[PDB]
Amino acid sequence: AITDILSAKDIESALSSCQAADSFNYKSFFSTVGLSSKTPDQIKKVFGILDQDKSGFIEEEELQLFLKNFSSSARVLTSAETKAFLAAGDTDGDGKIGVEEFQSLVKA
Repeated sequence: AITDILSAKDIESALSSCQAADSFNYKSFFSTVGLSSKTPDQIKKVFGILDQDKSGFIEEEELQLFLKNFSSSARVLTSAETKAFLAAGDTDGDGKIGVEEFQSLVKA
């Protein structure tokens, strides 16, 4: 379950909230989904729900499904979402993201 950590009223309110240059204001950061505003421990628990089968790491292949953990309409990431996420998360890896490299991005 993800509700135990995130909020059903914050997740959907954060999806189409930071998709603009004026949409992500000081207020948008306060009403964020919560992940980016969570403690260094629960975040990793939120990344274990993205992986396909938690084989260890999440390559660009399974990264294109990042829009599946939040929304159920967005097919898969594109030439901007997966890049701005992978190149932003993958820090202690190589062509993929795990846990230590995940929370290091959410907290940002």
